[PDB]
Amino acid sequence: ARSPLANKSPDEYGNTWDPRTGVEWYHRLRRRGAYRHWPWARWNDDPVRQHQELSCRRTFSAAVTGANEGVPLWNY
Amino acid sequence: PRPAPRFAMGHMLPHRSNVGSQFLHTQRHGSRSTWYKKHYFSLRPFAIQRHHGTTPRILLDRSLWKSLWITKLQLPDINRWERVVNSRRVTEDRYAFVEEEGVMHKVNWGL
Amino acid sequence: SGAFGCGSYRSVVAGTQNVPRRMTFYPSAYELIQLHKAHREVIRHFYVRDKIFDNKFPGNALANGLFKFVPNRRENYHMRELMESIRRRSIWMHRIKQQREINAKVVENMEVKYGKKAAASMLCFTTPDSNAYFAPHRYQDVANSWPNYWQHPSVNHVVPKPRWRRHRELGGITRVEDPFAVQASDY
Amino acid sequence: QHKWNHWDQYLNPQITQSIKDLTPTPEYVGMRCGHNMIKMGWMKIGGSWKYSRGYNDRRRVRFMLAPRVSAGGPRNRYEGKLVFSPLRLSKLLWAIDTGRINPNEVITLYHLRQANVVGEREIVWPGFVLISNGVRR
Amino acid sequence: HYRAKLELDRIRSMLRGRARLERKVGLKRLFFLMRTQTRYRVEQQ
Amino acid sequence: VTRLYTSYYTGVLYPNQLVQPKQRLPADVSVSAILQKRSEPRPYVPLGEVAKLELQGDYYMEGGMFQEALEHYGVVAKAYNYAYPENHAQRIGIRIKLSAAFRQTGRLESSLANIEEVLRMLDASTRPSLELICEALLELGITREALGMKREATEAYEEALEVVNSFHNWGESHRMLRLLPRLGRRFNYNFEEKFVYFSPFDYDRTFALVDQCLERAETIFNEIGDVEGAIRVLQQRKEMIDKKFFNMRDFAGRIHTMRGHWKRRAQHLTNAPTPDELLRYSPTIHQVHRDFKYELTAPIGREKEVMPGVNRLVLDMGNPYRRRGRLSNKMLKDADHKFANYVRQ
Amino acid sequence: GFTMKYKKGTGLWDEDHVNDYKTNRYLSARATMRWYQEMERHQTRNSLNARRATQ
Amino acid sequence: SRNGELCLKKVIISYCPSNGAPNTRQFLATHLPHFHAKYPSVSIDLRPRLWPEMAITGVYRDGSERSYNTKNLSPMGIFLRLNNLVSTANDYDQPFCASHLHF
Amino acid sequence: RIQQVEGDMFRFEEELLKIFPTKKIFVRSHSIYVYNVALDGRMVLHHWLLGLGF
Amino acid sequence: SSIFSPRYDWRTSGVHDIAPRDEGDFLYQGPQHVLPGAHPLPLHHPHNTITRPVISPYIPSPQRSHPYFTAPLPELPHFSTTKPIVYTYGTMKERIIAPVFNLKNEVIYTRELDPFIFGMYPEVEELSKNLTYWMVRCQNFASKWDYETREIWRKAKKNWPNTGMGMPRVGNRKNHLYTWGGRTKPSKPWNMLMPTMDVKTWSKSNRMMLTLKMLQGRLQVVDRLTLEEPTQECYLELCRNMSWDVRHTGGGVLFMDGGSRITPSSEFDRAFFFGSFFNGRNKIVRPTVLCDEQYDYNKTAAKQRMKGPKGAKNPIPINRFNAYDAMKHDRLVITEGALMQLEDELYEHKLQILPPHIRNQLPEYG
Amino acid sequence: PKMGCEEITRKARRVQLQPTEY
Amino acid sequence: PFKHSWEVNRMLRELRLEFKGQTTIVPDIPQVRKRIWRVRHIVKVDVLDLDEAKALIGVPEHISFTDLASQLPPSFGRVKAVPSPVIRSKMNFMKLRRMRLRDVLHRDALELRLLELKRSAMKNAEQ
RNA sequence: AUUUAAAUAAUAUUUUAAAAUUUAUUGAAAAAUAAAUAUAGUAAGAUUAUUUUAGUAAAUAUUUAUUUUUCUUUGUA
Repeated sequence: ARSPLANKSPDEYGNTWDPRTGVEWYHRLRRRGAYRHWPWARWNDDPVRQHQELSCRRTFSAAVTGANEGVPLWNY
Repeated sequence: PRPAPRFAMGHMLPHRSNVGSQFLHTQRHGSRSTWYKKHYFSLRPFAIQRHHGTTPRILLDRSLWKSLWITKLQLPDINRWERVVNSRRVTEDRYAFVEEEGVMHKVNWGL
Repeated sequence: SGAFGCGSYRSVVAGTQNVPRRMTFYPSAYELIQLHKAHREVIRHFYVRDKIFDNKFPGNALANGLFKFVPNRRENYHMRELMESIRRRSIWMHRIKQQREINAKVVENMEVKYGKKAAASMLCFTTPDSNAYFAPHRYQDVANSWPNYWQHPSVNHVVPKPRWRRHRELGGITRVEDPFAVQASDY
Repeated sequence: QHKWNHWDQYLNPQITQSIKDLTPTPEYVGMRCGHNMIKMGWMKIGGSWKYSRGYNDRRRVRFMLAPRVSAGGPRNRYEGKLVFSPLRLSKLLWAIDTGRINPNEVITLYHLRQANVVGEREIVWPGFVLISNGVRR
Repeated sequence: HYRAKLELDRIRSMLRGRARLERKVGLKRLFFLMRTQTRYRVEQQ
Repeated sequence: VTRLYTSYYTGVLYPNQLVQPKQRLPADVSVSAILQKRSEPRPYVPLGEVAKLELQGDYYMEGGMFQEALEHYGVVAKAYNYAYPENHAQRIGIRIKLSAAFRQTGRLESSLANIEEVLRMLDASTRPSLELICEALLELGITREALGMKREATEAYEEALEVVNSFHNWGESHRMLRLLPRLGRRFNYNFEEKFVYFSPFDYDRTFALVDQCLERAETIFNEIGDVEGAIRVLQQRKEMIDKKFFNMRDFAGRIHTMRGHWKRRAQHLTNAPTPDELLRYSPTIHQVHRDFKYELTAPIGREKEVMPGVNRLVLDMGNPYRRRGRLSNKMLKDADHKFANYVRQ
Repeated sequence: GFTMKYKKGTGLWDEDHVNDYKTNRYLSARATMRWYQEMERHQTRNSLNARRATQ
Repeated sequence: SRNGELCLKKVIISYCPSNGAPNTRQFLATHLPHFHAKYPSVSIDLRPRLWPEMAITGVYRDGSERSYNTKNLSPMGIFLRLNNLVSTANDYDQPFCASHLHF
Repeated sequence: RIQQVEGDMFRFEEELLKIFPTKKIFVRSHSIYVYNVALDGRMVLHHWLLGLGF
Repeated sequence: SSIFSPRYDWRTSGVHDIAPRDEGDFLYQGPQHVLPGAHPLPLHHPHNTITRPVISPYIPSPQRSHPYFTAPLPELPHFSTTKPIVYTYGTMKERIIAPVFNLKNEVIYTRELDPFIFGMYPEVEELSKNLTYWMVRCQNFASKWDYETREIWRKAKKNWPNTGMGMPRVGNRKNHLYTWGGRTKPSKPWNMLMPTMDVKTWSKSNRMMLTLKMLQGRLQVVDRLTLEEPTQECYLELCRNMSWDVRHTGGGVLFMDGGSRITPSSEFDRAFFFGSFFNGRNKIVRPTVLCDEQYDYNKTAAKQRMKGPKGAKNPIPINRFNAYDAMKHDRLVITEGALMQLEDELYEHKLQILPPHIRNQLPEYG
Repeated sequence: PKMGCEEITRKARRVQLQPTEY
Repeated sequence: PFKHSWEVNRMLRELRLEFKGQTTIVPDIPQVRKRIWRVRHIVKVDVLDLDEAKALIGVPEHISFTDLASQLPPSFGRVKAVPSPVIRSKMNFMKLRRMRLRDVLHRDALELRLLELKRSAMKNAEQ
């Protein structure tokens, strides 16, 4: 119905400020015709690194090859 | 090239149900589906055959084809019995079965 | 019009150059079949146009000399059905005769450039499996093409050999001596 | 009692003795035996008709929100519209290499029809288009 | 619909007059009797 | 809903649970007889507990500790030995197992002697279990091959296969299992009722035994260096397996979902002729004896063998048109005469 | 109307391209005769009529 | 089966040798001999007739008749009804109740 | 639907098992059915048959 | 009743009289006792080789692929097939050679059958399509007529006004409810279907029926079907000499008359065909397994005074060869003329079937 | 429609083969 | 459980309890406790430390439960939790199919080996 | 015009009922007679065959589909 409890896990009942009600919200939980593959952006895609490891193995001398390693990608 | 409808093979003329087809041939209005069935408890007549559909190859005298049970015509002699033997019409003597020595004996039906 | 191998009238008006085409050796097998069943057909037409009454029952015996076709229909059948069919068979014959003219030339050129053996084996159509369609007893150990696959000599061992014997007193009947297997009836 | 199924008569044709063995494809169940009743299953004959209302009514027998386009209509035939039945170069080449047709002789629509590479139901005026589908040479 | 006419018809000899005579009445009596005893046997006795 | 089967659940009743009989050696044949063809070229015992003791025994054996299986089998063998009469099947069975236990421990002559007792017992039996003779001489085979005689071992295995080929019915195990796929009326769910399968290595132990027999045999041949032997034996093993597979065959019934003819299972589960016994007993080879004293119709020359009766008048052929008017009976007048000269003598 | 007259006598024998819906599985000895006579009577009467008509 | 003697005496099997409905003939071929070898005491009598009653029938030692209808019943079923005939004395049918458990 | 197969059809089925382990398969005298397999499946099948020497 | 219903198992007594018949009945002796009729397979017709005799060299067996001569035997003249032989899809892949019988019943020369015709291995679904086609086609459709509500002849008026009565609500009682009435959707020939057959299926199914006859050893090849006189008893003479059984009750004969090897005819041999009318079980058919393409000139409704059925207006004529009559008559007798006609009319058919890489070798192979 | 019927003994109308849709 | 809301029923389901009277054994890890906490007005609970449990069934002390679990077959009844009854269907299906392929691959292995012996035999005999 | 399938056949569609309408005859200073298949989920009433084998736009029903990861659990399309 229009009940606050629609399409929510019982843990998430607590949040009133975002009701999940509505038809298409029901259609993207049970994943139905438009939404058959839902979230169109999920984890396991990154637009940034394309899932490849940024490092420089291209060091001039092959001696020092791992010289730049664990240069942090963010604060961690 | 759709196979011939199997229900229409003629072996079957049910009595006009809810479900059916345009090509299913059911029986006439007001005529029952099994001929000996005049009531629901009505028995299968014993040695009396009713030839139906095709013309019969051998037609006994005591049976029915395009006919009614006319008794003077159907069994001319009552003391006699009719049967098909070696592809001919043949007439034996009607016997009755009677328990005698603990076995069952054949005796002349008439007398 | 077209329908011979040359070209239609509208290709002559056009002025396309088809004249020195490359010749290749075409066995024309498909058209031989079509020819066969065209010729088979012309004769049919000739037969049915010429049907005349022979009536085996006395009432219908008053018509016994006549053609079965009313003359006006008989003639029409001769124009439309029949002698068109002859034109069809005719066209097939043309298309085949043409290519024998060509195949002769191909065979000559190849025979010169190679020599009789090489050429002959080049123009042979034999596929490795051709035995399966033609003389199957030579294809047997290759693969099993039988509809009954259990009687083929490779899988043959599966079917049982019964021990059997005739019986006089049972009327010359042959009868199998093998003891039956006791069956599972219950649970 | 066992009726001979299709596997048994294949194995041993000796036991196909009568017309009653000749039963059709096993995927024929029988005649339609019941009522397919909307929103309730397949009901049974002489069952409950309580749930047949929609059924009985079905048994007796928006585009104005969308504008018109092109007073003829979008794909519309008219007399003398050229709609060609497609003929794929793939099909033609295959016919040549398979041996339906002569590479030696100029190919008309006639030769295509005689060799059966195109059935009659495909032929309509104007006759045919030649497309190149997946044929790079 | 199947009211089990054919089996219960054989029992009708256990009823007194009006039901034992006329087939329909007897069948109603027997259908009622058996259904009642079934219900009792499962949920009560 | 879905079942967790958390509480106790009574199993289902299903056709594979049929009680299958033990195929037997025919009455007249003797095992020592075929072995000479080979050399040519009741008192109360608490059987529940001793059985318990025995099963614990081959749990020990299967688990790889053989001495204990030996002790256990020892007890059980003493018990059965006391409980059953001479040469009874259960006796020879358990001392087969005892032989196997000895062999594994390193008491070799013990195993040998015991397995010979098994054999000369089997010979002296009425109609031994066909599985038991097989198991027995597989054992004798292994023990022989551990002793260091490879030729003889090979011979034992080969004679297992040459028993099972003549005296064993290949198609019997699956007679009831064959058509079971036809049961399931659901397609898009519960459709493993259509694909139901039962491994021949289970529903009959005989084929599994002879199979492992020939496997062992072929190994031995590969060690001796004998090629023709290895090929003979492998081919035999194959032919055995597909004898077995061929009897499981059938064509699909209705594929897609069928709603409710539930009384049709009466057709699907029956005694269906096994492909084996459909080819074996086909009515042209094994004929139906058909006697005419019980029948009303014979062939032409045999016509007086028909079931007799009191005074008979042959009236006519039964021609149905004799019921119509005079002109119809004017035809068919000469019919009967002509039909009497057809059948004379 | 249009019955396909052009197929009428066309067949190899007399009995075909004849619409016949009145028949049985088993045709007796004389029902068969009646059938063979029916057929050639059908052909004969139709041909003879068309002769009489146009003459 | 009381104190060593089967209560069943005759079994009456009627069948037609040539006509149709094979089930009984099949039975006579495969399943009957096993029954005969297992219960020797019982006299089995076969009644060939043109129109066979498709019932199997037993006869007991108190002169009690019992029958089972076999019409288009598979041979396995027939064998089973036989083994039902042997296993009953045909003396009584009481219900199975608490009151009736001790006879 | 695989039709023109002629021989022991079941051995055919049993290779067809290894090609499509997951799908559902049925045999009938004339033909072999493979369910839930589209044109892709037809492509594999034709590769296997071409490469098998047919 | 049905096996499941409690009605089954009624008649717990009385079905037999307990007393044997003192004539026919007997006790079961033991396992060594041969019972009349008893067989391990579910045979509906338990015919042995005495009751329904077979003519072929061998009694059909699982060991023999087919019951005829596999290679031409040195003591008889051997005639090869009229047209050369190609092995197509469903064909036996083996040599099939059948002996030819004279009319004095001794064997004369041996003749080879064509595996595309007599070798097409039978499978039941096709034979089904054939058989049901036949049994539906062969009804009398003119007798399927019935009365309709508008055909009844009463007055059209409300027969009593419905207001205050306890009577039913009725007008125009010519409905189906009433004893004198007739249905809304009655039966009548023009609404009954006559099935279309496709020439492919008729060809294949017939050929499988022939092959089925051949695998049973019920096939017999003859020089000519000919009589001395047109009379019946000359025909019955013939039938007695060849041990053909034409009695109604015995397994009959199905004649394909083609004329002889040298002089094949489409037409029936007059003398034979005339005497061939005999009350017993026998039939004479045309020598073709093909059929004309079937057509419909009302495929919609168009011609309304059509009596007819709906369907093919061109049903297969009755004297043709089919599954029904091949099943009902056991011995199938074919004249060599008919062999030749079959082979010839089927030839280009069987050729058009072959895969193209085979077809190309056809002219090269002759 | 019954033999003795006065209804069908006097002929009323006879229904044709009804025409089908476009 | 039909007396209670659907949340409490999803919990009772994850505790693997269908009806009244059923009994289960579950681990003590935090998730399980989160479940038992919500159904605690239905369920009654009892605790065993793994020593007490190793005693309750005679289990030699030196044998942990990790290896006991590593031994027993995954094929044990109602093997998995799968998402819908169709998937369950085809899981059982696949199980059977694996059997067929086991025996088929057995036969085919045989034919391969035999083909090898015949090839080496023909090659060594001709040569 | 870069670019994959295919079993070419249609003819059928519950059942009983108004007050009505319409056409054509007869009669009297609208009635009767004769012809039709008008319409009736808020007028209605009937609709023929037990022993069963998966649940409750959105829902339900029919046929059919996906082995998408964690301690267990799950009908999603």
